[PDB]
Amino acid sequence: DNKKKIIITEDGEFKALQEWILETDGVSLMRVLSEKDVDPVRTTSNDIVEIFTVLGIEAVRKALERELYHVISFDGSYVNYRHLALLCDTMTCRGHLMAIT
Amino acid sequence: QSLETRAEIQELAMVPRMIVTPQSNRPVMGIVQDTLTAVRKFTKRDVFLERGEVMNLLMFLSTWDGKVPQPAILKPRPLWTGKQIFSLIIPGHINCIRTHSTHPDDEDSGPYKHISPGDTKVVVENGELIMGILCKKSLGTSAGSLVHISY
Amino acid sequence: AGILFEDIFDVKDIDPEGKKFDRVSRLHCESESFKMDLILDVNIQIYPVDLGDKFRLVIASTLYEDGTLDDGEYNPTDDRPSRADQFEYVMYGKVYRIEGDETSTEAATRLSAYVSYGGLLMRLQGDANNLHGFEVDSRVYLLMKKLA
Amino acid sequence: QANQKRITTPYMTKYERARVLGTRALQIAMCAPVMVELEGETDPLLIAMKELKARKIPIIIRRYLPDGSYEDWGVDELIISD
Amino acid sequence: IQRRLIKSMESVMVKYDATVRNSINQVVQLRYGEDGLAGESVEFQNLATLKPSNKAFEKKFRFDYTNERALRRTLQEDLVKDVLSNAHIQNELEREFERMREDREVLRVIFPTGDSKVVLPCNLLRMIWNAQKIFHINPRLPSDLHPIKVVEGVKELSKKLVIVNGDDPLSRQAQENATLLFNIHLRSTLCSRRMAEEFRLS
Amino acid sequence: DDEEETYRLWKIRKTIMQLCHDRGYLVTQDELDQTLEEFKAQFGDKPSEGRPRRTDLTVLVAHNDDPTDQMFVFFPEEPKVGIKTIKVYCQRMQEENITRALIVVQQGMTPSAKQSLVDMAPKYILEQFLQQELLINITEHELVPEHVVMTKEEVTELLARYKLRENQLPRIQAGDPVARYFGIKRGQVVKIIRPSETAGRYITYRLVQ
Repeated sequence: DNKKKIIITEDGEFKALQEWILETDGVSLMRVLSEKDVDPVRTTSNDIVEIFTVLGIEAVRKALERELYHVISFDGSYVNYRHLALLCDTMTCRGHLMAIT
Repeated sequence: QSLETRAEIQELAMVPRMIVTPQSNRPVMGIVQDTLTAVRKFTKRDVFLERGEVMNLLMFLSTWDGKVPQPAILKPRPLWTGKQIFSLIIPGHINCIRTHSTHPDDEDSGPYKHISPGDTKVVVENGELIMGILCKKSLGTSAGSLVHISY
Repeated sequence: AGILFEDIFDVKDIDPEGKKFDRVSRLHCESESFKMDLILDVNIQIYPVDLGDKFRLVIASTLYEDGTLDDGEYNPTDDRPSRADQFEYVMYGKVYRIEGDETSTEAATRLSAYVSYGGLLMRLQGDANNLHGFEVDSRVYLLMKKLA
Repeated sequence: QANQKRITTPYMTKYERARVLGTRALQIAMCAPVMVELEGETDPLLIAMKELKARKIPIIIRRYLPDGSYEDWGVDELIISD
Repeated sequence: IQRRLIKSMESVMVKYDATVRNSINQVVQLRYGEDGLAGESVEFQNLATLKPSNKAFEKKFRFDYTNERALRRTLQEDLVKDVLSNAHIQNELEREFERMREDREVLRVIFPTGDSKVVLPCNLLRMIWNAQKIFHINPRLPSDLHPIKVVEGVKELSKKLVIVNGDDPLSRQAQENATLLFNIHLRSTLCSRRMAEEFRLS
Repeated sequence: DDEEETYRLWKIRKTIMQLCHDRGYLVTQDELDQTLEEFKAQFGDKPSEGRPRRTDLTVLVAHNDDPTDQMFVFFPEEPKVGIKTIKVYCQRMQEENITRALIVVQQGMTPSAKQSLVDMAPKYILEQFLQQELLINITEHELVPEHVVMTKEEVTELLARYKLRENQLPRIQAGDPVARYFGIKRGQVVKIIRPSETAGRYITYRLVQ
């Protein structure tokens, strides 16, 4: 369900629509977003640099949260969200992507 | 090496203050190998303790009010159950619902939800283990376990 | 008297789901005087129970023949007349649930009292008339005796 | 800063409790007068923990704000939780 | 990686104005974890008004003050008379349901996937269970708790739970935001209907 | 080759209208949600031959607060826009007495034109935009939270509340895609409202740099 299209039916229930999605081995988010029949709202990327270049500092803050959460939770683990949030805020509070280096 | 630092460690870093970790809002220490296998075996439904065995176990409760509980079976023999003694171990009046690892997934739907044939579905209620087999899911480091709820 | 419920049950089945524990067995029984179903966990090691057996079951709030509350504490050196003398299998537990077929507007016609004797579980379900003595979180005794 | 407001929490932090207890224990160990009654306690920390429970520790916590100002709270004015 | 993370974050700290700042005094977070709560008191809970349908939501959370029987079964007898006769109490309950519906929409917008698992400070269901067992609540008898008392008490409680202090409008937007999810959980858990037919607290 | 082009040209106009509406300019609802078919009806459906020419796509909006504070949107024909065209547009903008503009280039813009856009900032504040980055409205992405340009009265509020200096707020670069979308300049503060899984809602404030 994390990649299905989750809508709210007219009755008020959450329904997961089973829809086609594309996964690319490369990344031109700039171009793919501006394509006919491509969803420019949910289409994303795992390359945080291009998210920053295309969508901005708050978008890359969110996406970086998402990617770190995916890394942490893939093995079933769980970390309190405030720790990821603090890391991602340190990483984006100065308007650019601050590498931990 | 000072009363300052001693108080600092006493009020910040002592092990009981460290039971729940801020990393994952859950206990960091739980019940471990022999105690966990043995508490699983102890809280099975067919564990019956004799009077002398019960007194021997009550010698090792630090937080015991000195009152021998009424045995679960009085006749033909007085027998206490392992759940009855773990109820004495359980502190305060905490309430907790868990499920043993062998809990069948289709039992919560059919009948016998509140009377489990396999003695799964841990229920602690007013600090008494009303039912269920304790295990990693109840005494381990996971969230919502008996140790977490006690903390 | 201190007796919440009394009836005569007939063991209809033993461990329908199979034997789960070695020294404990689950009896599914039904009475005749009140038409009450019973699930009961019993230590069959010390009190063996066979299929088709017939027994008298007495849920009581106290063991003392006179109305007198119990302290929940084990007092083996107690000389007063206890009704456990009249029975073979005696267990002490607490009511942890009372279900019913009640609706938002109608009261319950059938009740289902759940008791826990130190982990040995019992469900006594039937007409709500016969289960007025049961509150949740209340201590009761089993007082079961085999009869021929 | 106006003492009539104080914007900081009315609770003593765990760090404030730790340092106040250690400081008062050191003061007691250096022959400072005790503010609470004593039955048989000779350990300075236990005396400090009585003084805290009684809210009779003569210490003011000066909490500094990021802007540079500060707020002074008496140990008796703060809410001791643990 | 560990050392790099430490050296990058070591001096970030919660300040006495409750902001999170680094050594430079720059603001990293206006409240820790966006809610100003420590990670070792929070715990997993469920939002009861997120997943249900409109129709289940209506049935489970909207206090039905028309069914006289049903109130008679849930509430005591003066309580029933007051609830049925008074129209001020009825309109209080009506807009109680109206913000549980607004809160439902807010949750829907916050959790676009229907995942009700949330991490919040106080385990309200466990606390309700504790109250049931401490005061020997009988679930089968009518309660002596006025639903208006539930509404009034839940609002006074909500006013008392302060993460951002201040009467200025900015401090009230920040206070509304900091406790929004917890206040939604609180209003949907301490609902007058749930406290009347589900919990039977006195 | 041509249906392509009018489709692109229609989105670019749609994104520009949304952008002007978000910046606070008077945009009618009709042009806010203009179907591709009326775009063809009002402008045409063969841009290649010259119906519509990009010079007919020029937009001119007026701020909601001040009718005299207007803004232009130009659509140069050349892919690589030279200074010499900037110099023309700026002449036009002078003799219409307008002070802010968008230039939606196709391929890019020359360094000399870049430098002209930068040096003459106090006179007219005219911005650059690519074709490629107006085919989508980035503020509608799920990752992009709600940005709100604060006024100085609000910023003075904010700094007086939290008792802090502008260098202590988190930052947003002046070239940031959303900053560029909102046309915010250095020294302004943008309020970001985003949902948070722990608090429900969270407001942060970023200073433009």
